Amino acid sequence: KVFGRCELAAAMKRHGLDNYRGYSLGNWVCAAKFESNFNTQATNRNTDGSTDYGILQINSRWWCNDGRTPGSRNLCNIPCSALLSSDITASVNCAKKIVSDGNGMNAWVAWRNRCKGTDVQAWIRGCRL
Ligand SMILES: [Pt+2]
Ligand SMILES: [Pt+2]
Ligand SMILES: [Pt+2]
Ligand SMILES: [Pt+2]
Ligand SMILES: [Pt+2]
Ligand SMILES: [Pt+2]
Ligand SMILES: [Pt+2]
Ligand SMILES: [Pt+2]
Repeated sequence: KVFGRCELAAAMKRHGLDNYRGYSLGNWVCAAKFESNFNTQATNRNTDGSTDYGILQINSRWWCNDGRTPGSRNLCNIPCSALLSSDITASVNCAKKIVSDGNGMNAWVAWRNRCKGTDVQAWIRGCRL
């Protein structure tokens, strides 16, 4: 699924991301835009052999099992393929764990580099929420 902007904001709100760990909904929408271009099916291999999955590019090193990332963890207890669904439940659940682990949204390199310290409120502009 390739979400529209306000469509993803609505879905993220529904699943509990708005102000989750103090991160406003625009921060999560901005993170998704630069991670996946709002595409639930997005996958990208990392240089260390791990792969990032889904709308928020959750990495197989730590968070899910893809059967091809040696000596990695599966801290969200899910197959990485779960993160590619048109339903964002699995990705949101796992992201709540990630963001709560002490590094906040700095886990998402695209967030730290493209959204942090920017006017993120702009990402929810116009949206019915
Ligand atoms: Pt789809
Ligand atoms: Pt849709
Ligand atoms: Pt939910
Ligand atoms: Pt929740
Ligand atoms: Pt949903
Ligand atoms: Pt959970
Ligand atoms: Pt950690
Ligand atoms: Pt609301």
